[PDB]
Amino acid sequence: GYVPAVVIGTGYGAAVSALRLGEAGVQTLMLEMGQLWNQPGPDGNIFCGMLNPDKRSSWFKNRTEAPLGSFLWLDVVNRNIDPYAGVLDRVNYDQMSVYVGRGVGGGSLVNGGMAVEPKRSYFEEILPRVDSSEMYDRYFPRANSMLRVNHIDTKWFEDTEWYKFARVSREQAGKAGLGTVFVPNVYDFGYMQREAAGEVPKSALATEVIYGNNHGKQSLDKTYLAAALGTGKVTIQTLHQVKTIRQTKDGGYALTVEQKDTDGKLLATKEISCRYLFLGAGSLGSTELLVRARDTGTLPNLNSEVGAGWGPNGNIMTARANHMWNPTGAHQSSIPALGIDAWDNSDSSVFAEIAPMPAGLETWVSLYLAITKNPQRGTFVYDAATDRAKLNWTRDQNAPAVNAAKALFDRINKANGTIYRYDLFGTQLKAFADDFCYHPLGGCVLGKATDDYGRVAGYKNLYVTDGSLIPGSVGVNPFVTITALAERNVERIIKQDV
Ligand SMILES: Cc1cc2nc3c(=O)[nH]c(=O)nc-3n(C[C@H](O)[C@H](O)[C@H](O)COP(=O)(O)OP(=O)(O)OC[C@H]3O[C@@H](n4cnc5c(N)ncnc54)[C@H](O)[C@@H]3O)c2cc1C
Repeated sequence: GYVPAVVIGTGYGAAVSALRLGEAGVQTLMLEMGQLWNQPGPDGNIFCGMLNPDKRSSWFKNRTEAPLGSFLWLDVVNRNIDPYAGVLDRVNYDQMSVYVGRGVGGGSLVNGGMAVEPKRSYFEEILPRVDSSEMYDRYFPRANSMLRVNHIDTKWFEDTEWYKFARVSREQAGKAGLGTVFVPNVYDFGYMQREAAGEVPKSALATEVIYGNNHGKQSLDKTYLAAALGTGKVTIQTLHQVKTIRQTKDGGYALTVEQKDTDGKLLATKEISCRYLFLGAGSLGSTELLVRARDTGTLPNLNSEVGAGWGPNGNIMTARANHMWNPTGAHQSSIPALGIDAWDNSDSSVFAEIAPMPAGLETWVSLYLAITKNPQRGTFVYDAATDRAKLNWTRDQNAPAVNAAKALFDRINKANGTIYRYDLFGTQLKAFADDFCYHPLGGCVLGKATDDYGRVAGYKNLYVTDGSLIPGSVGVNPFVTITALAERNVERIIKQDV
């Protein structure tokens, strides 16, 4: 049937969009391919933890996997599973694996909560057509407030055993002249204090994060989505995957949608039409829908920039072996609190998250997720034989990112007399993981594939709202930028078009 506005997905862009449409009085349907995560599972919990993965962990796989960095300790808990509509999807392309959330809330379900604004000078470099003053004065602060961003208590941080691993890295970086910064989060740090005291059920302190948090983490279902549902104007349909998009003869849109059950069985194929169509299926999901629509002839007026400009936010993982006298602790919070900020907009920039190790025993390992400035981009191309978008990206395109990361961590190794670990990421002796992405960005870049407010070129009433808009890099963990850009864009769209 017909609904005035449809939003595809329930991630950050989509959640912003639906809230503001509902507040404006526009009846809005959200379609989400994954589940609503609100039913206790066989252990009485909604989500599985990292030490007890089960079918809830994974989107349609037949075996659980250890989180990157932790194979040596966590492979022992892996098991065969039934393919199921689980929360974390590892999407494998030829030379890149991308990790995305699937469910009501999208990646907010599975992310580490780190809520960081990009440096203004870099924002200006990457999106020169956007007025940066309005972003920093108005839309970033709106995003932070709505997301429920909060700050750790620094006294507690200094004292607690749960953050020893971060203190050890801050000291080691300090020896090399590098500074650290506290990073705000959407996990409730007050709640975390109470976990540590044994006062409330543990989540961050019970090795939960990448398959969801049973407590503590203010994912989008608690914030934007709850507010959107509260307008009375927004409905969410789950286990509904949009496959195709076409323009009806009179300028509306019609979608073909598959309804599945949690075992992946096709129940129904539906057609939904609308006046206003907002894509929030993420960098991979929105880009695939649009490249399919262009190359199969259902949206023939899309431009040649659709599919282009993809980058993995310079994501590289590395690890250092500590001296025996510098243990990182058997108890490590799952929510990072500190980063190393060596980002000066030069080619050697790095912002590195100090990541926890989920092993629950002393490993002496310090793990980092580095964000680098690497100009290489990939392209999504449509494969008509398999009806999938394929990412044209090769491992050598990450060389600049590896070199930048290596230069930084070599400085820290030299100052402290430590070495890398080479055995954390599988078979090869490899100190730098260069074939994964947690922060996919691009494919439908703002100002190139769309206008400067995400209106897709060639079409009216067709909008993209999500990480596909960002040109491959933001220099920090990206969800606050996505959220703020969506706030900026939807405000304009609703005032001018709706
Ligand atoms: C392990 C991990 C850790 C991370 N940590 C951080 C962090 O601490 N801070 C940070 O800033 N970022 C982090 N990220 C990245 C962050 O989660 C993403 O950048 C963000 O979620 C992107 O938002 P989005 O709105 O573009 O899309 P997504 O959040 O990816 O949401 C898209 C949604 O659309 C649905 N969908 C897709 N295709 C279709 C379709 N055809 N039909 C219907 N529904 C569809 C999806 O199932 C999903 O729910 C992390 C990501 C991962 C995986």
